[PDB]
Amino acid sequence: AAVVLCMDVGFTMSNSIPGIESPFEQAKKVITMFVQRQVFAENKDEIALVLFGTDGTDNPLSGGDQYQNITVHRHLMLPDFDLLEDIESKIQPGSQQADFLDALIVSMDVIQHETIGKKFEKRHIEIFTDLSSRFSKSQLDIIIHSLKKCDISLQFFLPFSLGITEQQKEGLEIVKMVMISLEGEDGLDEIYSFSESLRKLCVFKKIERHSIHWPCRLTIGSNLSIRIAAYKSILQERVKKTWTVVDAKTLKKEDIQKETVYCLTEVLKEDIIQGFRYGSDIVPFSKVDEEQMKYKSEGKCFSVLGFCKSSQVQRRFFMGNQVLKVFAARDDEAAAVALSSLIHALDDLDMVAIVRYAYDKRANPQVGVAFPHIKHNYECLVYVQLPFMEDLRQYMFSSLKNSKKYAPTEAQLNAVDALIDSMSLAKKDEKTDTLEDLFPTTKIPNPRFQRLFQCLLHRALHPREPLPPIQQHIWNMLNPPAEVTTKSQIPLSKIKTLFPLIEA
Amino acid sequence: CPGESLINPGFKSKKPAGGVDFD
Amino acid sequence: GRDSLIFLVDASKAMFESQSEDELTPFDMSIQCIQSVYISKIISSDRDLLAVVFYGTEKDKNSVNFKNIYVLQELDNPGAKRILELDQFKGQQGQKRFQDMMGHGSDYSLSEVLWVCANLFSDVQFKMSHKRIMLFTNEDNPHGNDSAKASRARTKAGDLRDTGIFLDLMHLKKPGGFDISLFYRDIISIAEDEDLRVHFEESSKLEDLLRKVRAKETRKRALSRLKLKLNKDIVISVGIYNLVQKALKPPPIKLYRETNEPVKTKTRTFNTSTGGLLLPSDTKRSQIYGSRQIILEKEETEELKRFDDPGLMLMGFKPLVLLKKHHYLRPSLFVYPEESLVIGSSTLFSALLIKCLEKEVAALCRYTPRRNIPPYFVALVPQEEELDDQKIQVTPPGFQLVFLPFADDKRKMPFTEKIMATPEQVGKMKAIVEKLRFTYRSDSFENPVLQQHFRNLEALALDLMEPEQAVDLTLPKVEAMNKRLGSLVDEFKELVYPPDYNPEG
Amino acid sequence: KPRGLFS
DNA sequence: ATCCCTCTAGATATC
DNA sequence: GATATCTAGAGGGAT
Repeated sequence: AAVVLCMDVGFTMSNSIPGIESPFEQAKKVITMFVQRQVFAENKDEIALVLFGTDGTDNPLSGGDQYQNITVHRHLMLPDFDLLEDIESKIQPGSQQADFLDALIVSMDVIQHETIGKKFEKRHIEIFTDLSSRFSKSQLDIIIHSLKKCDISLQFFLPFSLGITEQQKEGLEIVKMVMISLEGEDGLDEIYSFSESLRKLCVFKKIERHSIHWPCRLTIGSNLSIRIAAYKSILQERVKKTWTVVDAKTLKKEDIQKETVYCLTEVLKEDIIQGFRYGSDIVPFSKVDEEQMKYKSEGKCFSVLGFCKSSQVQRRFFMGNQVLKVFAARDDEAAAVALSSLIHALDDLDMVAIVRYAYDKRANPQVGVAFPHIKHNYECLVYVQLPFMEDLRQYMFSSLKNSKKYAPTEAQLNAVDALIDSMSLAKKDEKTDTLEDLFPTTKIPNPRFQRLFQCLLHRALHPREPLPPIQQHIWNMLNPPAEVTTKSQIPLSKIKTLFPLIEA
Repeated sequence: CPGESLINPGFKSKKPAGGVDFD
Repeated sequence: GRDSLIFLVDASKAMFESQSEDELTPFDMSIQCIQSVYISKIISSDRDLLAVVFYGTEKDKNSVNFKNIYVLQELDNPGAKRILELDQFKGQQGQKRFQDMMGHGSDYSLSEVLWVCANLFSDVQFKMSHKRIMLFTNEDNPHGNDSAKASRARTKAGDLRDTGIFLDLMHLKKPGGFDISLFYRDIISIAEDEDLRVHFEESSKLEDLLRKVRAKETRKRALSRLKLKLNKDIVISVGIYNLVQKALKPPPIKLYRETNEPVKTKTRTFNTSTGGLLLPSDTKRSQIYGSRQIILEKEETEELKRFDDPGLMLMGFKPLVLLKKHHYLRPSLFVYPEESLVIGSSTLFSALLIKCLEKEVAALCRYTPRRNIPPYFVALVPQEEELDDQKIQVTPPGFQLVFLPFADDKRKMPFTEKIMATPEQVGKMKAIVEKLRFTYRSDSFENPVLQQHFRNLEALALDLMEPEQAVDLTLPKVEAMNKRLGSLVDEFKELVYPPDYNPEG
Repeated sequence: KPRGLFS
């Protein structure tokens, strides 16, 4: 995808109400936060920057008085910290006025001439302006035809949401007409304000990985086989890149070496033998002898051992570090019908399937549960690993219900009941038990990656400063909404005076 | 006290395995 | 504390004999039971202490110098050498070896034998949680011959009882029954099973003794001791436990070539330019983004993981219906109050548990297991205590700590079109599902890799001819399933699969 | 529907 | 000081 | 080139 940012640096954006930040500053902030997301989310996208309204003129097209006061500050290339430095420092407001239609002409010229030799699935042009520059509409027809031919999308970012001068009102008329002529009536939803754009770009792009296609066959016995496809659905995501150890005086990873040594006091690597502990004794156990005596299994098995009631498989026994979603084989109507029958049969009987799962011939076989998961767009089985006999810890804890010492009174129970009502994180709506979540905790990006990217970005731009504190907006999304905290001020006070807590 | 391991006191004796037994 | 067990095997006058001629003698049956305990103890708890003492022989090997009692092994951790030593007497070809190095034909006093066992316990340097003695005998006559020493035996037995010794009994084969309570019923712990029958069948609790146990059997310990904070000033102390933990193969040990001794290993980092050595403070961590190299110190790398102090912070209460079963991230933990840190935590913990169960809500909290780790969002699902028909607890009361996933933890799924199945097809599959119903228990399957690994270690340590092959219980019973289903599969395939489909390709 | 600057 | 358990990094196949 | 697994090193608490 190729993105071209067309920003206005005209004189009209320099001055505004002193009670609010200048639109030039807001556009600069929006563009900077967009580049930060692209840099730390390596996706091979190309970004080009075009400025109109500056004193200098630098365009492939010059002609006469037209196509002037516009500069192609940055060509079409991968984003980098050089762009961030140039945006922060080099870019300064101008003093001239330029037609944003003419700037749109140059943006097409940049995106058309510099796209040769490369394949782009999408093409976008972003316009940052306040529509306060006098201009003449005399070419609109050829632009609309050009965009429909080149298949390039547009977005507009105005300092006001969709007390303005008629020039802005008149300028709004053309941009409304353009969006209608390009992408219909819902094109009205593709015009944004600097405030809401700032809100949507306050966080870094979430780490995304593509689950691989894992084909297998769901076997029930020997004469029944269903072709299935499994993908990893939920897992503990890790960082894409790890830290690299480099020398402190040259900053090179090739100038250091990591090695292991064995002492009894010096032993060579070829004079050691693998061994195992058997009680108080040590027995030699050769690695080559191990693989001869290792458990051997035929890999890639998805076999149903049997079906049991859903209530017999408690959620607290789930093990493993992944959740698999099992779909039918791609482009297979016969397999889709067969798998659908199994899913609906399990759901109607409220049963689950106990299956044996092995990733491949090098994988340890597993025993898990496959329960139906039916939605209005798709249906599939969900596989979660189940524990073995050796993985269960049989601990015993003293009971609390029949304890005289720790029996709460009726007054203490009432105080706790009041707290739970006040600290509710969900609300019923429409009188139809429609529970909406006031704190989903599932749409929240992981704060670990947000903090890490903030420190990396700060160090790169300012290599001689300490790490900044955690961003305020990070804390806000890690805390419940303010109305929840306010409502619990009184019930929490009652608990503090009713439950005597003493630290020994 | 019934429900204990004669080998390891403090742990209840574990029922032996046998996997799937159809009804 | 460490478990301690002492086996006391008799060889007085007739434990090398059988009423039949094709079954095991009492002596080697007891030896087989002892060997099974060593193998079970090695796998389960290698830290326990075990010993074998023989009484009624002609010789004596003990630190007390009392005749007719032989201590083959003192209290120590079990090992492969001890099992091999006991193998010298297993069955035939070892009875004469036992009757040559040792021998029957000497009178014994049971009072003195308990004294030797008591002295063995006192010699232990470690702390013993349980001190047990297992009697292996099938003959109760001599105590009736001399009541004077019989009175001393029960007098000594009472002394051992108040000391903390829990003496047990394991009767062996004897014609005419074991005539219990003629002299016994006052030496043993007599906890239960006071059956007046002479027990013509002479194996009461040797069946489970021979049942080998292959599991880690870890004792109870708290994973962490955190503080549950309702707000900044209301703090209670709770303990975190893991009721499920993935059992792993024991790590291999590096051994020297000929002398076969463990070797300590350490990792050193050196610069290849000079061949010297580099301290951990002489290197920096680096990453590459864009076209720039970012350099950070080791301390700064750790300091960017610090968000909150360890503990649980209450965010709010969420209805249980808002927790998705398919939103599983990692194994759940168990939360139980701890009164040894904050006095009064149990009272507040129980009140929260009671109301949460009544209103069917889950306490959503921010979880920081320890210092310098980014927090997760967890839900404390209430969990009521479950009791079986034997009044034995099976589900402890407390809170179930369920990890919730972030936006980064969810993967996008490929687009597929829904294909609804006709009711006829669903009906046929319902019959198939009903045919293969079975009752599921959490302890119904064993890890095939771990079970096979334990057999391999046992075979090599005991130089057996060939390792025992473990039966894989996770393998589907295709023969049984095919018989149960019958013609259902053929009808279902005809209803769904058109007569040109090839599921194998 | 996120596209353009937001994707 | 030893053991247990989560985390990080390293080695090896299919996609 | 990333994806996914099992194996083999560092590191924080519980007792």
